[PDB]
Amino acid sequence: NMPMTERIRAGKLFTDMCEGLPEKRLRGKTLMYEFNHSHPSEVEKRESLIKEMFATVGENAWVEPPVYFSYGSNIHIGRNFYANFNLTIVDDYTVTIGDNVLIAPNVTLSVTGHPVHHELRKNGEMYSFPITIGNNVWIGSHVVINPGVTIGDNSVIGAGSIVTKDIPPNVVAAGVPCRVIREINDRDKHYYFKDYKVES
Amino acid sequence: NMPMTERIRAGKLFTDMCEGLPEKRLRGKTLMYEFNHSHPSEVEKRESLIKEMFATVGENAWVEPPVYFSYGSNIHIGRNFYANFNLTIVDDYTVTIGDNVLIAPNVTLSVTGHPVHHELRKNGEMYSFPITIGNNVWIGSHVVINPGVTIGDNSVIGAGSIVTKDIPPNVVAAGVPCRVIREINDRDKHYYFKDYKVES
Amino acid sequence: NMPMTERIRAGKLFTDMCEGLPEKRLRGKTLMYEFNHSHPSEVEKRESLIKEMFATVGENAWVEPPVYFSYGSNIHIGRNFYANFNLTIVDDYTVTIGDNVLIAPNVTLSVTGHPVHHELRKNGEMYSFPITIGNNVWIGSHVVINPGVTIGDNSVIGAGSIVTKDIPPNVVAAGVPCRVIREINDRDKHYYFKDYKVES
Ligand SMILES: CC(=O)SCCNC(=O)CCNC(=O)[C@H](O)C(C)(C)COP(=O)(O)OP(=O)(O)OC[C@H]1O[C@@H](n2cnc3c(N)ncnc32)[C@H](O)[C@@H]1OP(=O)(O)O
Ligand SMILES: CC(=O)SCCNC(=O)CCNC(=O)[C@H](O)C(C)(C)COP(=O)(O)OP(=O)(O)OC[C@H]1O[C@@H](n2cnc3c(N)ncnc32)[C@H](O)[C@@H]1OP(=O)(O)O
Ligand SMILES: CC(=O)SCCNC(=O)CCNC(=O)[C@H](O)C(C)(C)COP(=O)(O)OP(=O)(O)OC[C@H]1O[C@@H](n2cnc3c(N)ncnc32)[C@H](O)[C@@H]1OP(=O)(O)O
Repeated sequence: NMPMTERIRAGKLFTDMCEGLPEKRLRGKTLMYEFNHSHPSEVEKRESLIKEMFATVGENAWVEPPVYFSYGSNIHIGRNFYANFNLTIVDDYTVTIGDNVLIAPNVTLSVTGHPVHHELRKNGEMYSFPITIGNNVWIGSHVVINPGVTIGDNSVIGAGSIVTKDIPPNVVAAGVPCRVIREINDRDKHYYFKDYKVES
Repeated sequence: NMPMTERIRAGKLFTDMCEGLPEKRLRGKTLMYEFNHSHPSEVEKRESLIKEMFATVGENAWVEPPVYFSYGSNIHIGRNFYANFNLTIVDDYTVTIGDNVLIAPNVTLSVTGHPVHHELRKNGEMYSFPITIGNNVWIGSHVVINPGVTIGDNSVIGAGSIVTKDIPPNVVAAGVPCRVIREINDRDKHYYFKDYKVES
Repeated sequence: NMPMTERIRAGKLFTDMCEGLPEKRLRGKTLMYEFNHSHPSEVEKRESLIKEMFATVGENAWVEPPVYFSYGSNIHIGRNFYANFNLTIVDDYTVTIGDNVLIAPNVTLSVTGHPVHHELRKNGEMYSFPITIGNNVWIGSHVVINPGVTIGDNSVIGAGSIVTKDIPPNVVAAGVPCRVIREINDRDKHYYFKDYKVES
């Protein structure tokens, strides 16, 4: 006897078929549908749905439809946020993105997991831990960010990464599981790609 | 002497632009279209389309649109099935899923593949080997399951896994390619995440 | 610096909010919307759009909706092209696909990337390097192909690989990051999958 809602915040196992959760979900997923199916020319429309879908959205935010979430109202986005096609966020709990964050296509964030033992999840039980994307972070394509992960500022996450651990700031991380490939140093102020110098 | 119908069943190479296959594909993608572009409030309709779309569906099935498949009628689902956003199932041949199966967002299932040799696929020839998912299986995000793969009951597939070989029951598997990581023991019956236990 | 469209062609850092780039994108995303939302029965309309969406498309092209791209007009496709669901192509610059190329579902092609050093991207500045996919290439599901990569003729990219470097022709590459597994020999002329021969 503890409201599901309060079990989420406590990191306890819960289910979401009650206490107004389903109604919340239908509100968000309703806005999601008119965004996702809006005509590319309906820019103002899209512009308001964004402010509308997420609990928090800074200025100069852009999201290439389609976009997917469970609620929408648990996603708090910062300034100048760009997200490319198919950004999926399972926001059963807090998801926070800093400023000037760039998100490539087909990225997946999820504060939710299921107990490994199929007996702790007989009724699709879940747990939720907040994700936190720092400022000036860049996430490559097909990246997956798992429950309770924090990505430090100005860091980069390579395409295909499966982030399962916290990622410090100022690094470059990649792999399955995602691991720190390396620190970003002055050479990166000159070389922006493979063998290409900033001064051509 | 053997139709393409019999070739698929036999595991032999084939092509699907005859024997009514194309027309079969159209019927399924038509219901698929209606399902994928349905309003979140069209609850009844969504439920009826599901029992329509797939060959078999057990009680309490839920698929979060959009869903992608080739025929849909080659897929058999057990009971209490929950698939999140963008489940993709290339079912040129039979796909069987058990009960209490949980599928995270952006998961691709595929019974189909193509000869490695470009000489064998001059006309895009393929082979199809059924996929079999046990009961109480949980599949992480961005996981891909290749042709003829069998996942043993109660097993867990970590996010981003690329499954090319059969997974035994009662295991936690992950990686690229997927490798059995450990056995699911009774220590999992208390712990569900890092160091979070369960009390009375 | 110098004009934005030039920086592109020169592999220099650029932003795309001028020189008519946004409008160019709107026509693209417009034809894209018309394609993605078409009905499975509207085959003739789907074919006109294919020819209209991309710069060049050889005969026999088939693209299963939905398909995603930035401009569309920066894509050149050969002949007997086949792409399954959710092909995403960030064609900020040229993307060339040869003949008899088969693409599995959920593949992402991006000629664009961002300077890893945040100071070099304050205004989400990016670079773009063409992508060249040879003839008779087969790309598996959930593959990601990064900027300026060349996939040789007759090669195969396993499901889930993250292709960061060029792939030689006649090989089988897979992995994160993608690495050459072996060369396509003549045994591949008999065995097409796990242990199945052609005549026996
Ligand atoms: C926001 C938008 O919608 S547009 C942006 C869309 N862009 C993309 O999706 C492309 C994303 N780019 C990447 O992921 C690139 O791989 C980068 C930027 C992470 C490469 O990291 P960099 O430090 O610049 O590359 P670098 O050459 O030093 O790579 C070093 C090693 O890491 C490996 N590596 C690089 N990227 C990855 C990756 N994603 N996964 C695994 N390994 C990787 C390399 O293969 C290399 O191998 P080696 O050590 O054996 O030599
Ligand atoms: C179903 C829905 O629609 S909503 C929920 C969707 N959720 C997902 O897709 C999230 C999937 N979660 C995972 O993959 C988790 O990482 C789990 C389930 C595998 C947890 O791993 P566990 O087996 O419990 O063990 P643990 O967390 O200790 O991991 C141990 C090691 O495996 C690694 N690991 C964890 N997950 C993965 C993964 N997906 N791929 C590869 N390695 C992984 C860890 O990094 C760690 O590294 P180490 O050996 O250096 O210590
Ligand atoms: C166009 C369409 O719509 S068709 C539908 C799309 N189809 C798919 O997505 C299926 C993709 N198939 C694959 O990825 C398969 O793994 C193939 C075709 C690459 C098989 O590889 P093959 O060339 O036949 O060689 P083989 O199976 O022996 O692989 C050898 C090793 O490579 C590894 N390997 C194979 N495929 C992959 C992969 N995708 N990623 C990583 N490793 C892989 C194997 O695990 C194996 O491990 P080991 O050497 O330690 O034992």
